[PDB]
Amino acid sequence: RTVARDITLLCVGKGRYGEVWRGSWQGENVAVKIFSSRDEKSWFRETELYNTVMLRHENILGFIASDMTSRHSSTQLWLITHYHEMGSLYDYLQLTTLDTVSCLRIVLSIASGLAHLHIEIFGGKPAIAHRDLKSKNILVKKNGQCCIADLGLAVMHRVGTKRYMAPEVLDETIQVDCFDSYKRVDIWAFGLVLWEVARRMVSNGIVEDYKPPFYDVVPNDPSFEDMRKVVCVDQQRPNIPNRWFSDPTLTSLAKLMKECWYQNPSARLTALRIKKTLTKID
Amino acid sequence: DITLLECVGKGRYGEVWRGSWQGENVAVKIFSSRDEKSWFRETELYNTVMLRHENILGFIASDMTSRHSSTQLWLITHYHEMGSLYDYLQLTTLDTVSCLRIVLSIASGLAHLHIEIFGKPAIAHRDLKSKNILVKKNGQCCIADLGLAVMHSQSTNQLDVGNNPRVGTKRYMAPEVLDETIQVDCFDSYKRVDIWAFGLVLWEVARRMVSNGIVEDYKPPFYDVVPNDPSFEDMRKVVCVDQQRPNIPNRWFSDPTLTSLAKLMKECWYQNPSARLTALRIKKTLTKID
Ligand SMILES: COc1cc(-c2cncc(-c3ccc(C4CCN(C)CC4)cc3)c2C)cc(OC)c1OC
Ligand SMILES: COc1cc(-c2cncc(-c3ccc(C4CCN(C)CC4)cc3)c2C)cc(OC)c1OC
Ligand SMILES: COc1cc(-c2cncc(-c3ccc(C4CCN(C)CC4)cc3)c2C)cc(OC)c1OC
Ligand SMILES: COc1cc(-c2cncc(-c3ccc(C4CCN(C)CC4)cc3)c2C)cc(OC)c1OC
Repeated sequence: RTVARDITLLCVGKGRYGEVWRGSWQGENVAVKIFSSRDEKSWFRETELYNTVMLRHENILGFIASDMTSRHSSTQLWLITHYHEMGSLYDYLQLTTLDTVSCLRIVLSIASGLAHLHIEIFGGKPAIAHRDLKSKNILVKKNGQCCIADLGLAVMHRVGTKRYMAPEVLDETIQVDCFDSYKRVDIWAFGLVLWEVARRMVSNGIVEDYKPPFYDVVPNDPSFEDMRKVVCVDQQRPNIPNRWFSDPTLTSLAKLMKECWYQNPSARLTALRIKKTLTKID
Repeated sequence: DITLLECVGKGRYGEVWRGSWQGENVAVKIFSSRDEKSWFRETELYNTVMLRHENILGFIASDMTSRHSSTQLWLITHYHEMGSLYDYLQLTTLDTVSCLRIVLSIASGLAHLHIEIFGKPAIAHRDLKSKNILVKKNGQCCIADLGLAVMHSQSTNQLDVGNNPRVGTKRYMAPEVLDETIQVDCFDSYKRVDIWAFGLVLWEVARRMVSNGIVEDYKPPFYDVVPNDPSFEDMRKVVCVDQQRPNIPNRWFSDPTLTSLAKLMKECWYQNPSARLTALRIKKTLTKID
């Protein structure tokens, strides 16, 4: 048998992590993440996870392959996935406003992907916590649902992006031996993503501009201390604009956000309870 | 791109194919899902650029591919058309020069694995045997199959025993593996297991070296004392209860080379693991033997 492995690289992202390319395999678009040597452990962790459980879910970025190739004086590490031409939710929210149906569809699809990660299924999958959930790690699909990407920090039962760190991460009180601690860190981050999306939902002719969480209280590339002072010491939370309280959908989403942001991690809603709440909105 | 041309091995591990890549033969190992933890471990080990060595099987690529619920696990290496030492020893006898070239090359590969470079961690193999040694056209061999390897760095005080329920080939297991008293958090324990197995491989090779117009037939270690397809408990009986070691044919004692090799084998087979020779000391001893 011939095994056609050639991928043509046709660049949609570049960072410290490495690069992401739009590629072609057998006439089909794929996404190719090429890891920097600095972030090899992210390739190893995602690969170890997919070797343990082949996740398949409409709201999880679809795995195609993990490739290690020997070079001259180095190892090349590629992760190949489904390609989502609309790009990340972070991207999408800058150039689009949302109606009620499109806002709910986005956030319920993210909750669905997250609840799938979190749930242990016997026979199935281990429970999984993401540990770096944010709008840049969510892709928009043509059908209006999203999918969650980047399991390089995931844990089965590098640090997370500081802007999205839960208070117990910033004050180093997280119970590191307790798997449920990691789910609760994801729920905090989910709540910040819900806030990012809800701002872009139009009501009564009003919308907020795209901003990242805590844009008004921390610098770009905020330090660990900058975040700890805001979230732990002062106990600040993202602003809920008055205009949301004229709209029943945004009023319900504001309540949901609040229940993801309790200082006490064990008070936070579960991903399954968030899904249920979202199915009863509208 | 790779063309799979012919199956050269098929068992519970999976299958190995001879394939073609850029005009060249390559070996393509397709793992069974039962052995997915070996695939991942081998991939971790081959990420070490300073692992590369004339007497370690050369890595080309490692892949995990999936669609729907079906996962394929591939390892692509150099291809050695002479096959494994296990295959070769059934087909040929050896002269002194060939016997020493083979066993020194295996010692050279094993010392390369065991010694930390400040780089490459120290590595213990845990499944050394004649089927896991490939014969090269230059008369040297290379060690294959790092799916059970343990890594250690003295420089950072880290030991990585991996997460693989696979155990070594039963016929080659040291007494402390068979009696399950091996100290699992001690890196030197795993090197000493490799030394026991190396001694067995030395014995397999030496039997095929002619002296005074005499050679022994190829036999695997403990062929005479265990059932075919021996169980863990079959091996524990002969190695641990019966304190059996491979017999040294008396014809070896006429030949200086085989007398030296019998001495080296015996120093790999002490019941006390800490009494066993190191891979470096074996390499140095074989460099001096003719
Ligand atoms: C190694 O590397 C890459 C391989 C591929 C790829 C290309 N064609 C065919 C395949 C294939 C899938 C599955 C089987 C089955 C069929 C028979 N069954 C009984 C067991 C095995 C065979 C072949 C693959 C896996 C794509 C790649 O990239 C997209 C690869 O590189 C990452
Ligand atoms: C988050 O993480 C990963 C994501 C992806 C991924 C999959 N589909 C599409 C993309 C994409 C395409 C295009 C744009 C646009 C954005 C606007 N403008 C700047 C031009 C380009 C952005 C994003 C990506 C980045 C793949 C990954 O691995 C292969 C990821 O890592 C796990
Ligand atoms: C990695 O990704 C892609 C792979 C492929 C692909 C190419 N050759 C063969 C296969 C295949 C055939 C048959 C089996 C099974 C069927 C049942 N039983 C008998 C065991 C064996 C598995 C696998 C596939 C899945 C195509 C893709 O897209 C068109 C892939 O996606 C980019
Ligand atoms: C041990 O382990 C691995 C080995 C290999 C590998 C590399 N060159 C040649 C071989 C070979 C070729 C042919 C025969 C013949 C011998 C006589 N008779 C029995 C018919 C068959 C045996 C052996 C192998 C098996 C590749 C691997 O990975 C790709 C290995 O796994 C790490």
